[PDB]
Amino acid sequence: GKSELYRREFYQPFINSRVLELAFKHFLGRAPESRAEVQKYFSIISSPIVRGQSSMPSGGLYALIDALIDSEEYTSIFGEDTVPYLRNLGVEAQPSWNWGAAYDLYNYAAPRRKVPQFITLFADYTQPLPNQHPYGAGNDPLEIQFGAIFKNSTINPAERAAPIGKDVKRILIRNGSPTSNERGNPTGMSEGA
Amino acid sequence: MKDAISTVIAKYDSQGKYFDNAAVDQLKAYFATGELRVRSAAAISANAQSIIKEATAKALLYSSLTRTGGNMYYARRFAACIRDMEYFLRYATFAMVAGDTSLLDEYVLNGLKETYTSLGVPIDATVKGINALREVVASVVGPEAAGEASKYFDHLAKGL
Amino acid sequence: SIRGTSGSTVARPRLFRTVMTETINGINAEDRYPNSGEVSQLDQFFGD
Amino acid sequence: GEDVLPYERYLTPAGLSLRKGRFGSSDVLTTPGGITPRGDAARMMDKI
Amino acid sequence: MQDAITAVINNYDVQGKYLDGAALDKLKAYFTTGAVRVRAAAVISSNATTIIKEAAAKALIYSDLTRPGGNMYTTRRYAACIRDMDYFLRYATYAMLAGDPSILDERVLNGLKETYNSLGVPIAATVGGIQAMKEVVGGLVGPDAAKEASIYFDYLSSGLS
Amino acid sequence: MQDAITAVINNYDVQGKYLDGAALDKLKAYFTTGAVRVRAAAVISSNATTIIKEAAAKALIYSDLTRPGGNMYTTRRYAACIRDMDYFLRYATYAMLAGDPSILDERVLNGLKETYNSLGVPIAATVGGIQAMKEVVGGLVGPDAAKEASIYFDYLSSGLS
Amino acid sequence: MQDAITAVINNYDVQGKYLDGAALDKLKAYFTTGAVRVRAAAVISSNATTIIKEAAAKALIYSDLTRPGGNMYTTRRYAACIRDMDYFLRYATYAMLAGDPSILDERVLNGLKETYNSLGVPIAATVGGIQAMKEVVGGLVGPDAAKEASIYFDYLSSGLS
Amino acid sequence: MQDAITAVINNYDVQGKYLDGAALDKLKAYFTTGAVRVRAAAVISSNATTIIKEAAAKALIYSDLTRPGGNMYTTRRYAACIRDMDYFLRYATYAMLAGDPSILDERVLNGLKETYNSLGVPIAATVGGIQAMKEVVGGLVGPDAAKEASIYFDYLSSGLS
Amino acid sequence: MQDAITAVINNYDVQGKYLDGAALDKLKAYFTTGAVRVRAAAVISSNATTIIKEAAAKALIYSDLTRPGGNMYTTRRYAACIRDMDYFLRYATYAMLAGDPSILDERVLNGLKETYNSLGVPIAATVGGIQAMKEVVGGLVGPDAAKEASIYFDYLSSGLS
Amino acid sequence: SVLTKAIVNADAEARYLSPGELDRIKSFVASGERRLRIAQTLTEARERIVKQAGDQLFQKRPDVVSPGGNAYGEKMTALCLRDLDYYLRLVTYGIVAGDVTPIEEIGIIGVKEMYNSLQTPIPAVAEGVRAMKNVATSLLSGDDAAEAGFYFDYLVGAM
Amino acid sequence: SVLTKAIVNADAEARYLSPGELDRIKSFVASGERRLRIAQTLTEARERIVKQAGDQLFQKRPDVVSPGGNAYGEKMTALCLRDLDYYLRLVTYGIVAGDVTPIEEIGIIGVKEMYNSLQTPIPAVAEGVRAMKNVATSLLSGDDAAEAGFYFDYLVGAM
Ligand SMILES: *[C@H](C)[C@H]1/C(=C/c2[nH]c(/C=C3N=C(/C=C4\NC(=O)C(CC)=C4C)C(C)=C\3CCC(=O)O)c(CCC(=O)O)c2C)NC(=O)[C@@H]1C
Ligand SMILES: *[C@H](C)[C@H]1/C(=C/c2[nH]c(/C=C3N=C(/C=C4\NC(=O)C(CC)=C4C)C(C)=C\3CCC(=O)O)c(CCC(=O)O)c2C)NC(=O)[C@@H]1C
Ligand SMILES: *[C@H](C)[C@H]1/C(=C/c2[nH]c(/C=C3N=C(/C=C4\NC(=O)C(CC)=C4C)C(C)=C\3CCC(=O)O)c(CCC(=O)O)c2C)NC(=O)[C@@H]1C
Ligand SMILES: *[C@H](C)[C@H]1/C(=C/c2[nH]c(/C=C3N=C(/C=C4\NC(=O)C(CC)=C4C)C(C)=C\3CCC(=O)O)c(CCC(=O)O)c2C)NC(=O)[C@@H]1C
Ligand SMILES: *[C@H](C)[C@H]1/C(=C/c2[nH]c(/C=C3N=C(/C=C4\NC(=O)C(CC)=C4C)C(C)=C\3CCC(=O)O)c(CCC(=O)O)c2C)NC(=O)[C@@H]1C
Ligand SMILES: *[C@H](C)[C@H]1/C(=C/c2[nH]c(/C=C3N=C(/C=C4\NC(=O)C(CC)=C4C)C(C)=C\3CCC(=O)O)c(CCC(=O)O)c2C)NC(=O)[C@@H]1C
Ligand SMILES: *[C@H](C)[C@H]1/C(=C/c2[nH]c(/C=C3N=C(/C=C4\NC(=O)C(CC)=C4C)C(C)=C\3CCC(=O)O)c(CCC(=O)O)c2C)NC(=O)[C@@H]1C
Ligand SMILES: *[C@H](C)[C@H]1/C(=C/c2[nH]c(/C=C3N=C(/C=C4\NC(=O)C(CC)=C4C)C(C)=C\3CCC(=O)O)c(CCC(=O)O)c2C)NC(=O)[C@@H]1C
Ligand SMILES: *[C@H](C)[C@H]1/C(=C/c2[nH]c(/C=C3N=C(/C=C4\NC(=O)C(CC)=C4C)C(C)=C\3CCC(=O)O)c(CCC(=O)O)c2C)NC(=O)[C@@H]1C
Ligand SMILES: *[C@H](C)[C@H]1/C(=C/c2[nH]c(/C=C3N=C(/C=C4\NC(=O)C(CC)=C4C)C(C)=C\3CCC(=O)O)c(CCC(=O)O)c2C)NC(=O)[C@@H]1C
Ligand SMILES: CCC1=C(C)/C(=C/C2=NC(=C\c3[nH]c(/C=C4\NC(=O)[C@H](C)[C@H]4CC)c(C)c3CCC(=O)O)/C(CCC(=O)O)=C2C)NC1=O
Repeated sequence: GKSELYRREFYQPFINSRVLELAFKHFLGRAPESRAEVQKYFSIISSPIVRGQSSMPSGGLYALIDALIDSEEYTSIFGEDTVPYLRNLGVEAQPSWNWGAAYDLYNYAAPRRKVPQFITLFADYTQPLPNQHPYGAGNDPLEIQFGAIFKNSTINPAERAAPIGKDVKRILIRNGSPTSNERGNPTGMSEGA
Repeated sequence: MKDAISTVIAKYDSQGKYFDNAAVDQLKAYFATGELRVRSAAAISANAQSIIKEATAKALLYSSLTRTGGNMYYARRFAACIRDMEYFLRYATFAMVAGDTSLLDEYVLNGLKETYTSLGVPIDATVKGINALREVVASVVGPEAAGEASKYFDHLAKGL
Repeated sequence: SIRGTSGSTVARPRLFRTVMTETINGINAEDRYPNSGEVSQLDQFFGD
Repeated sequence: GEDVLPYERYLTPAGLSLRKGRFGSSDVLTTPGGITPRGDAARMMDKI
Repeated sequence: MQDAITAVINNYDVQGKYLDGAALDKLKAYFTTGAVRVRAAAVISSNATTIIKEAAAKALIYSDLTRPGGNMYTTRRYAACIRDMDYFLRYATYAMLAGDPSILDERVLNGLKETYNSLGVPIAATVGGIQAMKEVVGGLVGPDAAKEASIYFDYLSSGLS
Repeated sequence: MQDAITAVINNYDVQGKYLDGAALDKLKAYFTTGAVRVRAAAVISSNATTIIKEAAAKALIYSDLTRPGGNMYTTRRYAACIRDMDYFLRYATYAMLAGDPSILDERVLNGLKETYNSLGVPIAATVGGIQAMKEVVGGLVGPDAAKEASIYFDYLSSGLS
Repeated sequence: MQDAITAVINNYDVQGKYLDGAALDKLKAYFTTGAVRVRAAAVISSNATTIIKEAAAKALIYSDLTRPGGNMYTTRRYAACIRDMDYFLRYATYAMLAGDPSILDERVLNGLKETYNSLGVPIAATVGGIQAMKEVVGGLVGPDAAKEASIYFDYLSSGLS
Repeated sequence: MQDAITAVINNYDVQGKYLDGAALDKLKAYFTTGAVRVRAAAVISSNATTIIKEAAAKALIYSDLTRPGGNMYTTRRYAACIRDMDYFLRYATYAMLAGDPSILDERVLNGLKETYNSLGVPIAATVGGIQAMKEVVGGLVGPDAAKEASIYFDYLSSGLS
Repeated sequence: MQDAITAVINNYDVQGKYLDGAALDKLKAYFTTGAVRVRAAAVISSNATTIIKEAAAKALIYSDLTRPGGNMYTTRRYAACIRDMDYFLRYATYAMLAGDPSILDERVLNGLKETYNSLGVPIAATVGGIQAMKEVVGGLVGPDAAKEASIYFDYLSSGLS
Repeated sequence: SVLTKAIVNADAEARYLSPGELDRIKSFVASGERRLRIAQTLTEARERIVKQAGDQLFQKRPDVVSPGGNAYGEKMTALCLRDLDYYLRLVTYGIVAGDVTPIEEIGIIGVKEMYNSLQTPIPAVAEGVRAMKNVATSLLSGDDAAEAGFYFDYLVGAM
Repeated sequence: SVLTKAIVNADAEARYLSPGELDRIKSFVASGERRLRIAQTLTEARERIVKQAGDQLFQKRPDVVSPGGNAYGEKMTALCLRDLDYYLRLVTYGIVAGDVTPIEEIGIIGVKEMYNSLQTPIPAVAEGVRAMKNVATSLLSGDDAAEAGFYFDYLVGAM
């Protein structure tokens, strides 16, 4: 983890929130399971190091890696002898609240997605539902003069799904005078430009 | 998590309000109920194993699921379903104490339909099993605390 | 319902171990081509 | 209505941020009834 | 959206169960509350303009917001803010009749934070306005109605914050 | 979309190379398969309604899905599911004629997973239905055609899962 | 993953049926092929490095890919491509022993398309390489083994394309 | 990440071209700017705490955000916001030394918008803070350095918005 | 969009200040420059086709881009690239008349980077083309006009990069 | 339900609920208790209603329960009766709601498409619903029957 | 709150709540009514507590309200008093909760960082809280004061 090889392969190409999620998967075999843990770890990697006498660079991302190996959950399950293994459907049960995300984290395509998946999911549960096409974030075209530019699922995975019923209505911003908007007044389009 | 005391607090801090009598009333209410909720929880813990078994019998058992080509079929599958019924009970009890529904959905409801659809588990059956747990629980609990205990069960049912 | 969905993943668990699978799964974890010994173990399994 | 040709009536929040957001928000997002020291020091120099 | 009557129906429909006495009792409970709710709604509709006026006077106006450089400065922005206030009031009234908070989630609450952030509208001030409306509404509706009315107003406030 | 013939052409065009014998051989291979494919397509079109019916019977109906609380419960949902099934069949037929999987990616496969996740439609069950359609189709088309037909069905299944 | 034997068993288990003789015959067929499969697997393992070398020579090298600005340009990329080739070979061998294509779907085929698209690896060239490996493998294994080996190679190719 | 020197090298490497005088001139240009950049970086590091303080005073503090129900309300959130500000400053300094915007894209910019939207952090306010930091930084660094510093700050702002 | 005159007005309006001499001076500065700008705009419009031709000749054509496998290979892509070039020229002319860069941000610059990345259009080459157009434009407009014209071209270039 | 319908119309108009609309809501809440009783009656008689209606339908349409016909065979006949039961449950839901909307979303949208895939004849299904109405009417008191009839008629109209 | 803490420990252990844990919950619910009164008292006296504490603090530390000092000026002095008010509100929340956790999340995490950016001296803030405690203690009865003191002490310890 501290090695030069481990960064640049991981860490250097990701944003810090994504690095802590991959570092979960490979060091502990689980996905990150809650909002409070992805916060504790985000503060470790974020925190400027206390100056360390050991030439081995102090904390930083190294702190992240320490905190994981030094964790009781780590040491207990793996022990000192075992190499970490991926816990999975067969072993250790596997929780429901992170299921979809975790199974994506376990696949080898995981390092291809660059947007953080765990922080978005946690706290998307606490928030009201987003401003997006019902059928998905990818279904909204980019808004530019000419051209239809969508995000493609394969070329870089960044899916955001949200459950939006038949009844839900999008909030749209009027291009024009705000009081023209037809939600608050039905006759607003038949008004002066 | 969030429980009835801390819920009232949390609504007040976002407004920046000190605690009002209106808030103090909601808090009093919890404290009145609380004493028997503690009693009802102990009843449910003791009889839990029995409660599950009765519930399974009423709905899950003697269903298509038990027959081969159903989820209940096999000892392995049967065991899993029981674990799930035990899950639903602990949480509902945890929810009964505290008195806030949210503990439920953070720990149970969030993601459940997605796992179940992935595993192939039938959602409707689980809902039936939960409703069964509710009736058994109510009898053990007794009538006054039953209204309380039924709420958390119903939340779980509509969540699924 | 929930505010957010992580999504659904088609996952299949293993009902019963089989000798066929058990040998393969060891090979994959090793990331090695079929070892000399197991090859002999497999064909007796095929004949028997 | 048979004589106007269609025009762009509405747009989504993300579309709106694309056009206007470069350079972000100018303003301090003032609130009612807030103690703020903003503008005080300038007013003192204008007086002097 | 959903209402109390439909909520009961939907729960039974997923079970596939015919309506039963226990279900009927829940429906009956709603029906008793209904008369009060209808009276409250009529009060709110008649006094809607005033409710908004009073609430704005309490929080929004005579403030930095209305002064130049404030979000509610300029006629266009002022008019928008009072339009938003009206929305909140109308939806809360709908919710109170329904007896369910779902409509608020489906129409008002969904994507509001994001919209406001792009617009640069201040959320905390808006929440303040909603709370002010609640207080005014509470008076007009009277105590029994006020409790029911308050929950929907609080729901909106919690969503936005 | 793209087909086999155009795929070869496009690969050569990016190279700027004139068509060569090796390229011609690939084209020739397609031409032999072509006649079989045309016959298969006509069979599928005529039996499309039945294919869907049989596949539903094999997997979707007489199941928890159709029972109350299941995804395909209610007429509206049932109708949606069979509409989706028809889509998959039509596109697979197109792909089989084309000899290329690309159309499936461009039309069906792109964004389907995300759509389904938002809807709460179960992917595994859908995959099951696709596999069922394949089996029914295999019978009607006959063995030579079946091999060709199967790959496109499998492609759809892999994409969804 | 799944194997041929287990696939038959599972189908029967859902029916609840004891194994039919016809089903037994299919299992019996597999058991005879298994001896030949084991011999083929040993051949492939011993000649794996050469198989990859020959296939690369046939398709990948002396090409734009290897030339600067090509996907397989630079030592790092070249090494990656041959590593991928080895994966395909190893998994196809596993599939041949198993008698089932499922392992390919579960490990190799799942997420490959997405990985490749992000990387900008060309799928058609990769498919070409797989086909080349198949041809080389066919020679070494001998005719009876070749037919069995070919189906898994073709399965990989169809998945990628 | 990439730097100006490496960017030139990489462009030549894809072409396969040996380094040429025109390329050398770009490298030479960077080398002259380098000394200024190093001085600017040292200034920023020493005054980092103050820069953040001043910028917060200009935009964030004394606002709805800090008031209850605002995003930066509560100590925990306040601390988070200033931590984010520090990140932006540190990365901009890195970019200025490098002479390339790429590091900002690779670490800061990628996925931040989505994260913020889920969190409900207001992007426009954050952008405002970045712009404020730029202004403060401009003063300290001095004019020659300021132009260089400004581009990276603007790059961050454009990415977020 | 916004123009220099309106920009001054807007800045004063948020302050609530009446127009003052310092503000007047900025307005006066614009008015003097105005006549030159109008002449420059007419020159550009008349020579637009040639400007694009010359710039393409300098950077785009006789290059790998135009050669097979290059982004601007095929008539369709070539036509698209020159259409984009025309857009940049027209918008820069608009900006020069306006005396404000805002229109570029609102129409051209927003989402362009993302669009280009999805398309696989090379940003650096595009930037090169813009710079080439600037040089050609500079000649035609003459020195006084050139300085004004250059800033908008540079603004576009910085946005893209 | 009535209330949902009223709210929806108001929201489209972007207005508060009209006094007239409010009055209708008031009337509905008063009617509800009576409606609950009507629904309860049908629920108790449900098993017999379905059975009687089924027999009538099969007499009216021999073809449906014939080797060619969809209904033919025990499995198929059970499914046909199950469908009749479903529609009755929907009708009860409608009576308590005071609107056809609950009925409509569960049963009447996509019904044509579903039955066409099944190959079940839609007119025969309609006859079955008509048959159920007649049985239900007999058990209900006259005024109660009229209320129930409206919902039954809607179903018949929809298919 | 006490209850949340107990539930969380149980969930970690994956067990139903222990009898001992249940007993502590029982004790807490009995204590709650007394706690509510203590909180109510402080809320009513809030305005005076803040005022008195402020004066004491400013006497103890002339410097903070001096041209060099952070607190100096009307605007700044108001903000300093607002901060004191915030901490008092947090203390009341704590008393009803029976735990410092509510206090801790809102006020004690990141407090150092926030004040360091502001440049406010942390020790002065602590003195203000101590001052508030003394005022609060006087109004409260002795036993009530002891309960309140614990929460006040925690705040002082945290800063
Ligand atoms: C009683 C002396 C005799 C008897 C009858 C019997 N069985 C059950 C219940 C179950 N039996 C099973 C069956 C199996 N599942 C497996 O995985 C295997 C191993 C291959 C078997 C045989 C199971 C799972 C149950 C429980 C639920 C179910 O009905 O499927 C009962 C009733 C108990 C109950 O309801 O839990 C009875 C009376 N079995 C014998 O062999 C005895 C001679
Ligand atoms: C004077 C001829 C008339 C008059 C005026 C009057 N106005 C108010 C209060 C406000 N007026 C405004 C108006 C503006 N704000 C803007 O943004 C613009 C455009 C730039 C305008 C014109 C505002 C915002 C207010 C609200 C209060 C505030 O200052 O925030 C009042 C008193 C408030 C009240 O009505 O109670 C008055 C009296 N009154 C007359 O009768 C004259 C004809
Ligand atoms: C009033 C208390 C605050 C305020 C409001 C304000 N809002 C806008 C603009 C919009 N408000 C909305 C909001 C909604 N539309 C919906 O559909 C819903 C749910 C039913 C809501 C709540 C929208 C979308 C707009 C913008 C576009 C449009 O209206 O069509 C403004 C105007 C901002 C501008 O410049 O356009 C204002 C000022 N601002 C305050 O300061 C108050 C605190
Ligand atoms: C009886 C009046 C007629 C008839 C009925 C019939 N139906 C089926 C099969 C199905 N019918 C349904 C219908 C529904 N599902 C719903 O969710 C609802 C609304 C709540 C309805 C109305 C469904 C889903 C099925 C499929 C089986 C299943 O659910 O698992 C059959 C059998 C069709 C077959 O051949 O498989 C029959 C016979 N047939 C007639 O002709 C009668 C007039
Ligand atoms: C010369 C010192 C020795 C030698 C050379 C040799 N090389 C090849 C074939 C290839 N060489 C490369 C190497 C590179 N590609 C890169 O991207 C880089 C880094 C920039 C290098 C160094 C490649 C890719 C090939 C494959 C063919 C191709 O270019 O497409 C051969 C040909 C032999 C063969 O193809 O098997 C030879 C002879 N070999 C010696 O004997 C010398 C000691
Ligand atoms: C070779 C035939 C073609 C080719 C290959 C190529 N692949 C990569 C990089 C990766 N390939 C994979 C794929 C897999 N990982 C797995 O686990 C499996 C299934 C068992 C596969 C097939 C992965 C994950 C990577 C990235 C990891 C890594 O470090 O390699 C490259 C390098 C691309 C780059 O620029 O990084 C290449 C070149 N490309 C060709 O040109 C051939 C047609
Ligand atoms: C300050 C100018 C504004 C602000 C900031 C703010 N951010 C958070 C929380 C988080 N910020 C991040 C973002 C990053 N992840 C990365 O990888 C990088 C680049 C290296 C950044 C900047 C993350 C991951 C979080 C979540 C972590 C956590 O929850 O502790 C908050 C707190 C929000 C919350 O609900 O906790 C805040 C306040 N918001 C404002 O109001 C300012 C305009
Ligand atoms: C010959 C019959 C006529 C003629 C030709 C001519 N062409 C150019 C320059 C270019 N020609 C092309 C055309 C194409 N590029 C494509 O992608 C396609 C389709 C595949 C075509 C047909 C291009 C791109 C160029 C630009 C330069 C380049 O090749 O990169 C010229 C020179 C133009 C100049 O003035 O520089 C000429 C002369 N000219 C005639 O008059 C003949 C009748
Ligand atoms: C020319 C110097 C370079 C070049 C350009 C190029 N562009 C495209 C395709 C598109 N260009 C755009 C761009 C815009 N859309 C907008 O709304 C704006 C602002 C007004 C711009 C500038 C779009 C959206 C497209 C796609 C849709 C369309 O073309 O109508 C291409 C063709 C790509 C394709 O596959 O179609 C090209 C070639 N390419 C180069 O290599 C030059 C450096
Ligand atoms: C008074 C005892 C000391 C003092 C206070 C002081 N504070 C500020 C400014 C702020 N203080 C806060 C604090 C809080 N916000 C929170 O969310 C919480 C927890 C609920 C607290 C305690 C904040 C946010 C600010 C920033 C300004 C704002 O309100 O937006 C100041 C002035 C800041 C300045 O330096 O200009 C002062 C003076 N200063 C002392 O010296 C006293 C000992
Ligand atoms: C704390 C909240 C929570 C829940 C609820 C949960 C559910 C849950 N149910 C699971 C499995 C399972 N769940 C069931 C359950 C049932 N099948 C039926 O038909 C019945 C109706 C039903 C129960 C009565 C079965 C059968 C499995 C095994 C999957 C299979 O192989 O079919 C699994 C997979 C874990 C494993 O078995 O290793 C999870 C995650 N996990 C959690 O963390």
